[PDB]
Amino acid sequence: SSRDLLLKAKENGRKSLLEHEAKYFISSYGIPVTNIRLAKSEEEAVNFSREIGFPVVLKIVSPQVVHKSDVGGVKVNLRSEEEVRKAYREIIENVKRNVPEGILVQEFAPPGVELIIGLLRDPQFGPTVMFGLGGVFVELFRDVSFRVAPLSEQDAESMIKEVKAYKLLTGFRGMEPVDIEAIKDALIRAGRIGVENEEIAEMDLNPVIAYPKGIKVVDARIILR
Amino acid sequence: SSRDLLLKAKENGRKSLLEHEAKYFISSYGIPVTNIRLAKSEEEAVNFSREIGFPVVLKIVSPQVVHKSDVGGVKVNLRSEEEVRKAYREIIENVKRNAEIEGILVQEFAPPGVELIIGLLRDPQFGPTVMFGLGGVFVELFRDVSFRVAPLSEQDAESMIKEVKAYKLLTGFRGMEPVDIEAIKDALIRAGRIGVENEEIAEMDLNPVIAYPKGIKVVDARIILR
Amino acid sequence: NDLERLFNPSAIAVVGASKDPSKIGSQILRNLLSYGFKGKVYPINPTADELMGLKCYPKVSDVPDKVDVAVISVPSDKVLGVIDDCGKAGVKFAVVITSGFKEVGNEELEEELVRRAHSYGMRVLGPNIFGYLYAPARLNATFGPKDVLSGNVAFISQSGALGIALMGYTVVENIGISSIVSVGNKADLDDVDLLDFFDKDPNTGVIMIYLEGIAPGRGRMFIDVASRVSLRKPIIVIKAGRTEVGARAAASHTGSIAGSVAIYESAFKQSGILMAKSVEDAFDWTKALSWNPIPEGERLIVLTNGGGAGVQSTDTFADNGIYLSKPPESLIQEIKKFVPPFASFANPIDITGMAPDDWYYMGTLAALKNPDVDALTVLYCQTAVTTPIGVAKGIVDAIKEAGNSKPVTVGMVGGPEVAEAVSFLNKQRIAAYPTPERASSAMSALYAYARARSYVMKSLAVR
Amino acid sequence: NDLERLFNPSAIAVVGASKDPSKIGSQILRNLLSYGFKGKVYPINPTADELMGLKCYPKVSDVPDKVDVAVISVPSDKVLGVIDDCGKAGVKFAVVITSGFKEVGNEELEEELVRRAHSYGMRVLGPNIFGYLYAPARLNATFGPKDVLSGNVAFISQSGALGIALMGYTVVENIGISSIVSVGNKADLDDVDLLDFFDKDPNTGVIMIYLEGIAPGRGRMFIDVASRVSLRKPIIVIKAGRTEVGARAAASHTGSIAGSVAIYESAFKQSGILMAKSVEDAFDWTKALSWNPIPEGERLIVLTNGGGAGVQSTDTFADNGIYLSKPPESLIQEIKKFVPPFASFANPIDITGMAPDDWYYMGTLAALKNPDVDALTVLYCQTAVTTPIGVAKGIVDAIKEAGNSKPVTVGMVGGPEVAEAVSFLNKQRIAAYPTPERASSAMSALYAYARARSYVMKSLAVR
Ligand SMILES: CC(C)(COP(=O)(O)OP(=O)(O)OC[C@H]1O[C@@H](n2cnc3c(N)ncnc32)[C@H](O)[C@@H]1OP(=O)(O)O)[C@@H](O)C(=O)NCCC(=O)NCCS
Ligand SMILES: CC(C)(COP(=O)(O)OP(=O)(O)OC[C@H]1O[C@@H](n2cnc3c(N)ncnc32)[C@H](O)[C@@H]1OP(=O)(O)O)[C@@H](O)C(=O)NCCC(=O)NCCS
Ligand SMILES: [Cl-]
Ligand SMILES: [Cl-]
Repeated sequence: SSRDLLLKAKENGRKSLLEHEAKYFISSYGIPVTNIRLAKSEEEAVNFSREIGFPVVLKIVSPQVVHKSDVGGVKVNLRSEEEVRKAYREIIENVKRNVPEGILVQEFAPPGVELIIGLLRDPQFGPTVMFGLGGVFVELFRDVSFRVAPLSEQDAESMIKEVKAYKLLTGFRGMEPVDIEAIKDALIRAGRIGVENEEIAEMDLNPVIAYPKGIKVVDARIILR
Repeated sequence: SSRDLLLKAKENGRKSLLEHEAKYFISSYGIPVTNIRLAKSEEEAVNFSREIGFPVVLKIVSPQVVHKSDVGGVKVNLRSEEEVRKAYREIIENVKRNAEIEGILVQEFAPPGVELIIGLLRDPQFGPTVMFGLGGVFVELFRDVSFRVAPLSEQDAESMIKEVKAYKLLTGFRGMEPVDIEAIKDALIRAGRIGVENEEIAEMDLNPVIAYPKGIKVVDARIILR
Repeated sequence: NDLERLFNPSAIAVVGASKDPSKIGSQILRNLLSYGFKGKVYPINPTADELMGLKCYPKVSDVPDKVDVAVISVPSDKVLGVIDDCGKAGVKFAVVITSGFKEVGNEELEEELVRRAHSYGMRVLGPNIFGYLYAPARLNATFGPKDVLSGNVAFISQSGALGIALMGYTVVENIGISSIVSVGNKADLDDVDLLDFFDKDPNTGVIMIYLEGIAPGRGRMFIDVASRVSLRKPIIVIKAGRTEVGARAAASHTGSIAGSVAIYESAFKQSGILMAKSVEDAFDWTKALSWNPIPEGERLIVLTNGGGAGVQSTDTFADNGIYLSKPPESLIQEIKKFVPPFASFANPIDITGMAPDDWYYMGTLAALKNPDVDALTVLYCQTAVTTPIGVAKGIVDAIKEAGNSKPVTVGMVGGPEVAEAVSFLNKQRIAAYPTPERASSAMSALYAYARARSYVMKSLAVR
Repeated sequence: NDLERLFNPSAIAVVGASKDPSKIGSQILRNLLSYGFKGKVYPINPTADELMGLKCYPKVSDVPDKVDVAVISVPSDKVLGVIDDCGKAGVKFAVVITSGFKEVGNEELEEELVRRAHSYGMRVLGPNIFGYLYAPARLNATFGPKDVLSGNVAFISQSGALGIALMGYTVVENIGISSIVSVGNKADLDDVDLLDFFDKDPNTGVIMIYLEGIAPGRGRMFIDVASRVSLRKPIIVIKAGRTEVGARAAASHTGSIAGSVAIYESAFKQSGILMAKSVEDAFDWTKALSWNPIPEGERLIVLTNGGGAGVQSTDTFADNGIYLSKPPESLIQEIKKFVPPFASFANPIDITGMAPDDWYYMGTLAALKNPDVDALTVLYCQTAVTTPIGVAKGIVDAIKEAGNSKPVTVGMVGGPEVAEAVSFLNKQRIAAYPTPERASSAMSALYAYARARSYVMKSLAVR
């Protein structure tokens, strides 16, 4: 069961899931994520990079590293095996010397319209789902909508239409309309995760990329309590 | 006088200024523009590219060619004689196969920044009116704009800037410095003056205008005559 | 859990009534008798043999009867003892008027009050409340006004002074009341419990709530209950702390943490609740919702003897997302039988400033009788050509003779004669207002509720 | 372009008065006499020897006198003939009541009317109007109500039926009027010309305008004039066609193209004008601005006998960009001399629900006398421990004894006694309202005008 990830985290006194664990968990709820695998060696990756498909992004996985980039724990646009051997040894090299679980091999995410899907716990209303457009639209303008879980289809659709930036989803200069049904589906499932898993205090799906067909969560945080 | 541009255009039965004429006009009002030259020959283009300084953008200039990219009249980041003669030869080629040409516009490179739009329109009741908004989706998709009837005071210019919902894009954010708000106010006021003073200008578009930490630059401009 | 015997008790005790007629307990007892309670009333006082002609007892447990409700009006340092005695007496509800609990920082005393009540199977209303009224039981257990107009509106207030003032204000605004409930500190019984009762109450058709907040962990149930109630009865919430700054301020008055503005709003939308930003808006909407059926379609007609009032109406509706459409040709033809050629039929239908009184009769009658008309807002600008009361009575006659019921609101502008005409209409339970924007906002509340109800229905759709 | 002799004429003619008292002309003549005009009044009728005890003439040019103003109430097919005669008689202003011009598609007739007036140096008001009133000249040349309350508010209306009704409504809302001007089709004289007169009029302190649109090419001067007026006198505009949909509706009613909503709004901001979305807001704001000086600083105090009214106030102010700050320690100390320990001094100052009448006197007096207080909103929720009229009298006494002038608004909530108390306050020109939100919105209008004036001042700064 995916609950094993939460149980293991709790027994080890962790207050969050590691990146791959978070991706696995939300995937098990039917929310599409960037394809990932965990490498316990430089060679274990070749089957996985091959399987996943180049170019693959590499990320260090360690309870220690809250920020992956400052330590030098990230490597982007790796387009071949030789390029994995290099980006792999470099990240081992780098983080070790900065900080003495494995390497995450992650698929490339084609550009699209970025979204955020949140889950928080309100003192009065309990698990609550948050939606907004990515980038400046949430971070700078704070354009978000909320619905208390569980979400109906009516809740998901209306909370999407309610944000000021909504038109970024229905086609504009050099960008096709994106899959709104797939967004609604993910919102509802995010609410279900909150309702069902009491040990999840908070969850962040950020960034989520929406395409003309389907969506993909690129990064996800799950906070425990 | 820069009014000669308006007089000549009208005498030739034109309903707008050509790009180089428009840019010259608004420059004459103290609004900063991309340095430009009009090519009077394929060889005259390199002479200007040299003078202006690489990298240079090249643009078709013709009363007939209403469109930019669709026709194929544009070329960016040309850094040499060879790269100009190449981009020029296509520029004759590309647009025709998609229309008397005034010439080819050689334009200086515009470093990226925060894009703005400054508009001038004529309202039936209130006459010349200045429009402001952030570029890209913010005006075109969201219609986030502010208006002030000309002539504009400094108070009008500043308040109409702060009034748009996208205002915070001007005051520093993730990976972008605050831009020169004073230079924006100054350009708005001067746009209002252009409208008040030049009755044969029906409408004007400064789009895109690029704002930087210091100063601004009009990259493209339309002036419609009446 | 069942509040049937709170609102319809066989026996009520008033603990803390006194020979002194000025004390709160005595004021409550006086209202109970004045308003005409038909059950048994038991004044409770340590020394009095009788109060207001009723046998008095020193303890509720001395009463030779089963007391359903004890209204407690003794100081806080005496409350817990009374609670133990009421518990022993088997009392179901403790209506605790008394102040001096969580609202002044004595959170522990308040929690002990509830803990102690519950150990006896007893529920608590309050504390820190001005009581409650239930019209169908001729029950006025408040120290507020002695009387209210009878009707179908239940008003729940978390605020004290404003709540008791609003109780009086309902009379001036001609709002018929089924119940007034002061909930105060809301330490036990709350909005959810009350909504459950009013849901089942055939006497209550509209619920208005002055609300600051609900207790932690209570929100999910609030939405569950409120949404189902909204399927049949409109809920209007006057939210205290609508803004970030207001939310911070109101929270410290209740001795609580400030709730999320955005999430409350979302909860209200998911509940089908209408959020009012002001007392006037709440009362205006409550009036219309109380006295009208919900529109069954979008075919709203505006009738006016002036373009100007009509435009104010159009703008106001537009602000509420309501847009008018061309009237039915049948309606236009009917009205052309008496209207001048230079009248306008774009909707609003402008019957022009020359319109005498009976044109309002005929126009209103034609509109309401028309099968393709769902709702009617009637606008009147006083002229020398008309009598305001004449116009009002024409509207009344048209409504009666339409032999049906469609939502109607009326806006009348003018001097003292318009003021009296508006009053007349409202006392006839026809929602009337002194401006066209208020009449239009009132009708807008009817459509807002229809859409709110639709939101809830869609959200409960089966997969 | 000087309107001195329009508003203060020596002689007025009424063309189209009749033996028949029911005709418009006769109604206007009756109001002129009734309201007490002291100049010469010349009824003009083809056959009558005298009307209303006054010698009548068949033509204005037959009058042995210089007629300043001709109020023309004959059918459209007879107006131009009357204009030529008035021109020959040298009349300065033609007040053309008559309808049937541009508003019904007769643009050519309307333009002919104006050109012909102008060929004689004559100006036109209207056509299609209900006349005008000027209180300081005891001149009621309307067929509206015979009387208004005297005061300093000038009301200009582009609407007819709504305008004449609003004229009556001012009485009900206790608004003192210096002038009523119906401008109707606005074919010649318009808002700019009228604003120029009211600018210089010492009898007028506030201008309220029901405005649909202004003529092409007139907007720049409108801003030029209005902005300068706003430096000393507030202008409130009720805009008809605030919305896209409303703009189209109102435009085709006037027989014009629809103007830009966004640009009108900017023009109002550049003019220092306050735009009202409703009659109620406009009247509520006009009352406060008419009876109060503008606040000289941000130090606004709210006084309340209940946290709930205070929170409604806080939210409403916040909605208007007005934020309260802590009261001066001196004020807090003054009030602590009579207030219970559990009162709240955060601003609003909560003197608690136990507050008797005289606490409103003392609290108000202390606030208004404090040098670090700029404005005061007093809120009152009726309970049995107070009398509404007592509270009102306390507020009145506090204001008088404060021996100064700071802006004050009052919000009182309660039953019939509060209605009477509010009336009492308003008849003494103390801006009072039946809800805390309306009192707070009214005070917000005082600050809105201060900020608008400041916009204009900075806008006129020298380079
Ligand atoms: C509840 C409250 C009104 C009582 O104040 P009070 O009337 O001055 O208090 P008292 O001490 O006089 O007690 C009332 C009566 O109950 C009697 N009493 C006291 N303890 C009693 C007991 N255990 N059983 C029965 N009677 C009792 C007292 O003897 C007195 O009667 P008396 O005149 O014969 O002596 C007061 O404490 C309070 O909370 N006031 C504010 C309430 C409020 O504002 N609520 C919210 C409105 S929004
Ligand atoms: C102006 C208007 C009221 C005139 O209609 P009316 O009074 O019924 O018309 P009449 O033909 O009866 O004329 C009125 C009087 O003027 C007299 N009259 C006509 N032409 C005249 C002239 N050239 N000189 C003098 N008197 C004249 C008529 O003889 C009549 O008097 P009588 O009763 O003694 O015969 C009408 O045409 C109109 O426009 N009504 C709408 C007004 C309105 O609502 N305006 C907007 C307000 S919001
Ligand atoms: Cl009207
Ligand atoms: Cl209160």
